[PDB]
Amino acid sequence: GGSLYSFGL
Repeated sequence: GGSLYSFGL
């Protein structure tokens, strides 16, 4: 996913 950046917390 990576909503925030890459991790997608």
